[PDB]
Amino acid sequence: LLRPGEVTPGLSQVEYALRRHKLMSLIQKETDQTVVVLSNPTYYMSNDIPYTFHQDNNFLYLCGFQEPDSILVLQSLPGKQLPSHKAILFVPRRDPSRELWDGPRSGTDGAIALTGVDEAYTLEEFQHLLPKMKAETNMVWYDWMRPSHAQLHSDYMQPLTEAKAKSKNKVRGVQQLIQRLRLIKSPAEIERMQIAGKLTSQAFIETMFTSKAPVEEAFLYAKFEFECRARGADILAYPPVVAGGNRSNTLHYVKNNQLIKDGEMVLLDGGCESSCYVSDITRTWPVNGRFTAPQAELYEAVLEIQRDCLALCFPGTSLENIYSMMLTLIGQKLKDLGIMKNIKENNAFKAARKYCPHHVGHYLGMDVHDTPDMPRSLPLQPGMVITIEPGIYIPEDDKDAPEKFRGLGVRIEDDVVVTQDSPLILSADCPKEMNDIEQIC
Amino acid sequence: LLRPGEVTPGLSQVEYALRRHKLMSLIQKETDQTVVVLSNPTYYMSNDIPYTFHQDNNFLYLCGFQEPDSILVLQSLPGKQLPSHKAILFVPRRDPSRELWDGPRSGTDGAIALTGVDEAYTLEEFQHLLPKMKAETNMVWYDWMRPSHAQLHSDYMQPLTEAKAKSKNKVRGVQQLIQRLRLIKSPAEIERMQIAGKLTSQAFIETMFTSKAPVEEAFLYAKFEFECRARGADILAYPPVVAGGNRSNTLHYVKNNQLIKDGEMVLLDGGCESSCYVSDITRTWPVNGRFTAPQAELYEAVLEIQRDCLALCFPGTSLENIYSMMLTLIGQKLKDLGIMKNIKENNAFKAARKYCPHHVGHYLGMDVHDTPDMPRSLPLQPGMVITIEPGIYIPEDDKDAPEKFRGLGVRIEDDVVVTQDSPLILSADCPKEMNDIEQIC
Ligand SMILES: N[C@H](Cc1ccccc1)[C@H](O)C(=O)O
Ligand SMILES: N[C@H](Cc1ccccc1)[C@H](O)C(=O)O
Ligand SMILES: [Mn+2]
Ligand SMILES: [Mn+2]
Ligand SMILES: [Mn+2]
Ligand SMILES: [Mn+2]
Repeated sequence: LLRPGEVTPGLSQVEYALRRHKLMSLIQKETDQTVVVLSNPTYYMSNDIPYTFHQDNNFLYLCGFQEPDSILVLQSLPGKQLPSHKAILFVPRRDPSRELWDGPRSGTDGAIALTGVDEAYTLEEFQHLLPKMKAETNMVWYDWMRPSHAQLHSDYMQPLTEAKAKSKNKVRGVQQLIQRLRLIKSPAEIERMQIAGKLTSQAFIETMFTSKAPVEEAFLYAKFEFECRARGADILAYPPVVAGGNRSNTLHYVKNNQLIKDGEMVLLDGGCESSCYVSDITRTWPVNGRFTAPQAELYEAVLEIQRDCLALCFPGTSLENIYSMMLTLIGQKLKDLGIMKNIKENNAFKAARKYCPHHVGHYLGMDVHDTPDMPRSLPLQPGMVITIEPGIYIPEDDKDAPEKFRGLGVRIEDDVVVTQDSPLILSADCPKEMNDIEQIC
Repeated sequence: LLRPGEVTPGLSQVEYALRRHKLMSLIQKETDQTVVVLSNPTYYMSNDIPYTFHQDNNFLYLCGFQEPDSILVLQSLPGKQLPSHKAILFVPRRDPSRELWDGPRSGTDGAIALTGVDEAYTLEEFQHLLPKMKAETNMVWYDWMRPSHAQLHSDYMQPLTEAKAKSKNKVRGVQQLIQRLRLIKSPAEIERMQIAGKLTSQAFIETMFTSKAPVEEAFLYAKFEFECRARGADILAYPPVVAGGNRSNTLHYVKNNQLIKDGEMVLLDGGCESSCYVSDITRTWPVNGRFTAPQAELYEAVLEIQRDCLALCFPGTSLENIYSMMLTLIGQKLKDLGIMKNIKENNAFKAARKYCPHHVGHYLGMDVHDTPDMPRSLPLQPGMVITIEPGIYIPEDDKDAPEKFRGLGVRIEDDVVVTQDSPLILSADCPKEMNDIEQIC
């Protein structure tokens, strides 16, 4: 739960206020200014059946408020330069006839008390801001292209956006500025990510421990998800990959419903969300507990590639540089393994991209593919968090590879915090040396 | 998992052909005729992360094909009356560069071999049907208002639909005719629903068996879902309700993230999908294994109401009649329990609706709220499947109820097949008598 002063676990009112300050500092670099960020709605599986609520992550990042159908406004102060501003929440009025179904919601006074924003009003009072926002002298920052909340957009912001679009001061997108902030984690955010990584690591360990041969993919999925949730994870962070044998070579395999035979490996990519931050981990292991000789050759190859790429996660290198290194190292291993017979086959990285068709990694945070418009060519800085997830995939019908490798796929994925010196591996507790894996099984 | 001749487990090629025959017979009762049903797409959590595929249920009902981005067409035959027709599947051409990611897909010959439709072609050949379908002499049956697949609709059927909308022969909806068929289950469908009900009943039993106090809602959720999936359930059928203590009175409680204390009950509404059909079961029990005296009084009242309503599930009665009975019986129990002090309080069922604000039940089948446009005033017929789910809910702040009942909510929900005589309770294996519950906990 929450320590005094916390809005969400580990994250204080002042930390949220400092995020808002930094956003208004970014806007100042770009008369009156207004930022509008919508919350998520409640989504429905069918007309009378709701899904569990998940907040919009940009809304959540800036104020920590975990209820639907709300609007955050940051407004410049008359006679003061940015980054001075006030933060205002607009929330639904209390409605007992709806709380019977959906549960209690915050008052305006409750929203202020929890979050520490300056002011709060009901949604119906948002209209009083719109005349001033409509003026050609008012710069409005709002993500109108793909609104987070279709009805809030339609009712409260689409007329404003269309009115300003025919003016000299059009609405400007803001989510790309929020991404710049989410790119650099605070110590408190790193601690949240560490907790998620340790919890997920334990879920992997228990799933390896109960591995047997043969075993259903659906059972390993069920066990993994049970262990995450029983350990306090709120949700899984993405649909897991639980891909056995040759299905490990299907890169977006999520159906997880086939039997894994004795002598096959499972590729299990699984992560969870805890206190608003995620993990994203992949391990490959033999379900009977013992690597075969070709499985061990291939696995150790990927582990050595991953080791070398993890050592590059220091300030100044970029994900793009690390991807270049990965493809170079994959080419070396394909030669060593006898998969690549002629060195020229990795011209333009052709062989390496054939055997690892995906990138080396991505930014990680409140989302799995965190801040996706931030370039992978950016130099890494302390506080950025990335994955490193090389793999090598040899389809069973790949007659250009040695027969002993056909039908084997391996990926090893860890989550990494860049620091001033050595990277912090959030997923360090999750075994990946072959001897450690065989000991657990 | 398929016997020879089966398209999906338990459902033969000829059973699917007979559903198509019956649909064309319904259309005959309403020159050439064409029925178009789109499949579902692959949905994405974010740009590069797919969810597990689930077929559109109307498409699935009519042909059993479990792959995305496809179109089913039923076409009248020249010079022959309905219900004679041909069934055609249009499927994506195979594409190795996409199969690397999503896995193998069926050929046209594969789709025909699996399903038993008459013909199959790739999507690029769908265009050859459109000139004849656009003709004013061609009646087209197609659900355009909320398309199952936005992109297939935009690319393949929206131009046709708009052209006919500007003609004397507009496109006619068809999903309401499919609902009329899905309303009456075949013996093979009833067997699938029985399997889903037994599996779910076992997951409840396991969750009761390890119940303890205190216990986290999230843990009971994790345990229930594990037990369903471990037994082969494909997915949960809806977000479960795992609501302890006074939260049992929040009717759409799905957050499932609070502690249930010693002396409190849990209301657990959970169901799964197995071989394309769902269950929908609610049980309420004390997490410490022993009903208190007021919990027992309230629980036995709801059980008695439910027993009486289940006994009304015979041909000729309607869901609306059973709802009327439920409200009448609730009024009797509120009086007996001392919640309702004056008999006139159930004038217009006012008190009963206060204490049970939801309906007695709904149709059940491939969907949880199955065939939702079929009237609840229809007389029940053999083969219809419904739920019966009365409850009584006493908020902790309800000062008009005796103090001993405040903060208690009870619902008991079973799934029922109407037969020529007495109903078949699909969920009969799931204990609900108080003695049976206490023995299992
Ligand atoms: N687990 C993630 C996302 C994912 C992709 C496809 C299926 C399931 C999850 C993977 O590491 C990635 O960064 O692409
Ligand atoms: N379990 C279902 C659907 C459901 C509703 C609300 C939350 C979760 C599930 C419930 O019996 C009903 O028929 O309404
Ligand atoms: Mn991953
Ligand atoms: Mn990843
Ligand atoms: Mn239910
Ligand atoms: Mn129900």
